[PDB]
Amino acid sequence: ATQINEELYRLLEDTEILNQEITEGLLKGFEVPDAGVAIQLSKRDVVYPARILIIVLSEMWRFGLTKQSESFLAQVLTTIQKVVTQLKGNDLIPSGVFWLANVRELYSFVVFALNSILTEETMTDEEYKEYVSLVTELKDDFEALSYNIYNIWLKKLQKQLQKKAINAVVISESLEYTMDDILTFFNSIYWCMKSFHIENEVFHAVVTTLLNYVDAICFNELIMKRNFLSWKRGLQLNYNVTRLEEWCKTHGLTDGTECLQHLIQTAKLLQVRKYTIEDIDILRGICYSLTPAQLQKLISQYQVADYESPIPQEILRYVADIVKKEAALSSIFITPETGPFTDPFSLIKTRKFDQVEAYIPAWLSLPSTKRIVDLVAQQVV
Repeated sequence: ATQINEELYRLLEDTEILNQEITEGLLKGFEVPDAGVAIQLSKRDVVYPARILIIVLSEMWRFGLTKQSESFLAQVLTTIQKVVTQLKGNDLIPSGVFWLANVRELYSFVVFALNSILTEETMTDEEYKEYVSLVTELKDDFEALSYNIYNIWLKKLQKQLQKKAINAVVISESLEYTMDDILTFFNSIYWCMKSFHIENEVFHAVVTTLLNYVDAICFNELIMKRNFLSWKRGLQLNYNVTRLEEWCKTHGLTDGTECLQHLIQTAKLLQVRKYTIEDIDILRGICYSLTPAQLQKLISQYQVADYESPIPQEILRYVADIVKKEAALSSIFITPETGPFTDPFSLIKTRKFDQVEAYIPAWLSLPSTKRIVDLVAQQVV
């Protein structure tokens, strides 16, 4: 163990090689596995980079190479953030989820280390105060990374939806994108998180955030449409929105209906009858998530068909004066939730750290890192 520990020390201390292997080879030559079923990934295949970084970090601390560890981890933090900010296209969903899972594994370890240092009795009491202050300042930074890469990734997903969602929900006519394309997008998110063993609460967060986004942006599209909002349309809007409601209930979400109420109640407004005062009274009850201002505009921009007579003046006049008297007892658009976002990982308990076996994919080429991982393994008999 003398010569093993010496070779190991020499690898760990010389961080300008080791950083360049990790930065390029592992954090940029990162091959994210496929995000589909019939190819069960284990946890180690999803969190392989994090677990390498832990083996290396555990050893740097064992040997007391603490200034090497902060140069090492400062390069990691920068590189994981750069990778996620540069994501685009087909890989946005799977790459995003891959890194969220790996940062979570890292963060969970640092938390486990910090709690162990404070509780276990291990060396002087000034080197200890600085070791605690090093590991807590580290925890704070990996907390900040989790938060950043989630908000970057989630803002990127909202921008992919915005291109598809307006045309698919508001324009598309399933009796230029379709509702099939929106469902395929949500299927992609569902299967990634399933295949990558993401905690079920993070899925709920992501889909809730995006359904409220679709709700807001499509409602704000609808309410400006001029010769458009007919009875025909409301039926078609109801059918489109129901596809998402029904998807949510077959993929484990019970909040899906709460998230789509501005769309649902707009569809109801266009299908219910509006030619007496009592009809406006129970309409106001049906459309509980709509303000009087929003009702006024949707009603006055309602496209009657041929045959169908227009909304009487009595009615248009009555709605006009419900708005005037609420202002009294003192924007029609819904402001969409673009950010910032609570990190759903922060709300849930960090992953427990039993000693995990030292694995490195055979397709990688990191000779210094491989040898570090090998020499740790050797001392496990």
